[PDB]
Amino acid sequence: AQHLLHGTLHATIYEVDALHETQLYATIDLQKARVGRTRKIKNEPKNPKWYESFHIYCAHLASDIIFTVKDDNPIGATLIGRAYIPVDQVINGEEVDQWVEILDNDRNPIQGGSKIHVKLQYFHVEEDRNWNMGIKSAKFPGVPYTFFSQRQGCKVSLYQDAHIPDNFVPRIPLAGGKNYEPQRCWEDIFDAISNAKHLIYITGWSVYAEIALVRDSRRPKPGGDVTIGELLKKKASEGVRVLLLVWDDRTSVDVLKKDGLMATHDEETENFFRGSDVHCILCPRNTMFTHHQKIVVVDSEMPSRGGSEMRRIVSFVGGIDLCDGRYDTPFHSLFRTLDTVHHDDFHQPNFTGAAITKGGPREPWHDIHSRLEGPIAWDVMYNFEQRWSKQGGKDILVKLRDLSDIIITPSPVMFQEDHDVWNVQLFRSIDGGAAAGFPESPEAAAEAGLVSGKDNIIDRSIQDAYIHAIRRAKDFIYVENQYFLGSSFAWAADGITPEDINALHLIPKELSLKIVSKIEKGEKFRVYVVVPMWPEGLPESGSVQAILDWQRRTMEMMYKDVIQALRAQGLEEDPRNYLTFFCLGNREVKKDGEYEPAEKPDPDTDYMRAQEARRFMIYVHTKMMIVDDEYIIIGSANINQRSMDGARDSEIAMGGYQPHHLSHRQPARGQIHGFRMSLWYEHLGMLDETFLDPSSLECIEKVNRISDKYWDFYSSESLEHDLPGHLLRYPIGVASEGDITELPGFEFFPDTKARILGTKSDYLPPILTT
Ligand SMILES: [Ca+2]
Repeated sequence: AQHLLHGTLHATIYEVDALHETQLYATIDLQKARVGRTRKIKNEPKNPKWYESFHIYCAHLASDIIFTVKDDNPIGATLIGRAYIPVDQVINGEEVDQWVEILDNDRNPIQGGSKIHVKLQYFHVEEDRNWNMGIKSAKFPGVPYTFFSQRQGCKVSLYQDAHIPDNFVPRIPLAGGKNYEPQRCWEDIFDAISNAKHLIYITGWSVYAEIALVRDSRRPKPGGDVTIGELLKKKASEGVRVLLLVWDDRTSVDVLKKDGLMATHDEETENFFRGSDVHCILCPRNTMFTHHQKIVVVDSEMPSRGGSEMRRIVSFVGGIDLCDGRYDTPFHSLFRTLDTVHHDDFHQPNFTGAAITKGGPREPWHDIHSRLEGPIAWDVMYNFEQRWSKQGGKDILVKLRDLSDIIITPSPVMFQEDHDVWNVQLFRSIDGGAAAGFPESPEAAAEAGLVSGKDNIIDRSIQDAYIHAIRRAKDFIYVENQYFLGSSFAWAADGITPEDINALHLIPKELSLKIVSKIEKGEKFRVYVVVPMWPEGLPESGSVQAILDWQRRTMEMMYKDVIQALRAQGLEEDPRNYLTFFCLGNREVKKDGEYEPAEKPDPDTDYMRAQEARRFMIYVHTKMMIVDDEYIIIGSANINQRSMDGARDSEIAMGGYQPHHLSHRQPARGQIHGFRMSLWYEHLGMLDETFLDPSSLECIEKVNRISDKYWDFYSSESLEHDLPGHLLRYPIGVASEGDITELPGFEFFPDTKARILGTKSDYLPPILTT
């Protein structure tokens, strides 16, 4: 630790000249923090040649860049030695190309004097032309070094929950002269599946065949009450190619399942479809990990007022699986839908023995999804094809070249001059064990940002897209995510050895370094983060407690960064006017005519307490980030190592902007702005002029104040009225030095015996919980 490397480190590890079943590889560390490794080379025991290149994202304190040569021989693994390049050598940004001595544990040359050949070049974040500039022109080329390139001529529909009722949204005027109009996710998916004529491809972490997609009696749709299972079986019986890849939840980790973290129905679904014309494949990770992508791909009629007989591809990505517990609206009711839309869809995994017959609260489900049109839709389909080819069933993917006269070649849905147009790019966390067709040669892999893992090539373009989206930010960042933990290389060694945690992804540290850079420049900037009150499961459980502890350490790292920057500027200010954390909750007075359960919970349980207090969190399952009202990422990937790693859970996400609605010379007032405002209206219960510019001090102060008011209403012993909104200040305090503290009287979440600050586990290894 001397030298902050915040930027990108281009590296090539060529070879070891001469070492005087062997599987030789080299790792790259920034001080103690691992940042890359080569593939393993066989049949070259004396002169291993990797010729492997890296584009390493740096946000690290370091004195030495350390290359370790190792042999992963199954009969025994061995350390060959270490080579050191001082950070002084790269800090000025000039290219370094060196043959450096490999040394033993006493820093003496290893036998024979072997040297490793490496090339390095450090690019500080401000060397990037979008650093602190946003997207900054309609000619922005996309995120570099990714497998999928940015697509033009696209259209994205943004979905706020599974469903939205009639006339929900206030008037949110947009640059083109109309008001923002919310789209409805499961109505649209129902239509997409019902109208497909050639293919329906679905992936899910969980699929439940017995749910209906359409349930709003005020917005009925013909056939909308059919279950998704009966709908898919009908379409397949008519000849549509219906292919599902559902995570093999038979491989779950028992301890996580028992704690409530894996409430899935994939196996049940496979039994539902076998014998039908639906091809439902149970897909193991290849477990400790899961297949977490949530995908729907269909053929759809080509936009054409008169009609073209032709078809195009349309794809959905985001957080919402087609399973139990996901249907909801921004009302997020705890008790008042138990005899309507949740009577047969009661989801509450946070109490032992929760059941509709014992009453609510159910767990409301806040989530975000998207529909993708234009060439990007084929990229999602290509992901499905890669996975099916590797882990699917028979050779029954639709062959798009045999259908050139039926399904168009990948094509835009709008002209690039149309201000509604989107530029969209697809990102993933997946590896060669799960997806066929990645390039084998190191040069081609590096051009796509693919990195070597222990045994497979790795796509980590989701983490890369997040890093890039944060670095170009200039006004504000708004995050909703199921998890918020990581950058453990920069955690305090406070009762832990940080290097043992291995939650190395950069998102939390990039956020705090971005905040620090703006403070240093005296430029206004705000970061808003909405997380669930606790991650789904029994909150007293080892798993949930471990996650809250990781979350606490992550928050503490960031606030210490912020406070240190404020103090260096001579500022004494509340760091929560720079970085602010929220969760969501609801609370409903018992009005006449509500569902009356036949039974009750046991007398001194979380369940009984929550039922009597009439309150519960609204679960934040979203995985979305909005930057500057101009760029948005929506997908399946949580802000944790499980999602960001690349070789842990498989994930997918899109990142997009409208090139004519950027935040450059005018405020961004396109679809992303409309959506962000619609989300804020849902959570705050109101819109206010100050919310138009979330970088302002007046905005964050007002949002924070409202969220404190709602926490007071939520957590009070007394209840007179429904909660007027849902956004709660996350129930922690920030000490003057950045330590996260309990609130007075709230060691535990309301109605629970669960510590808000969490508990480090002595049994669960961090690989399971990070
Ligand atoms: Ca919602």
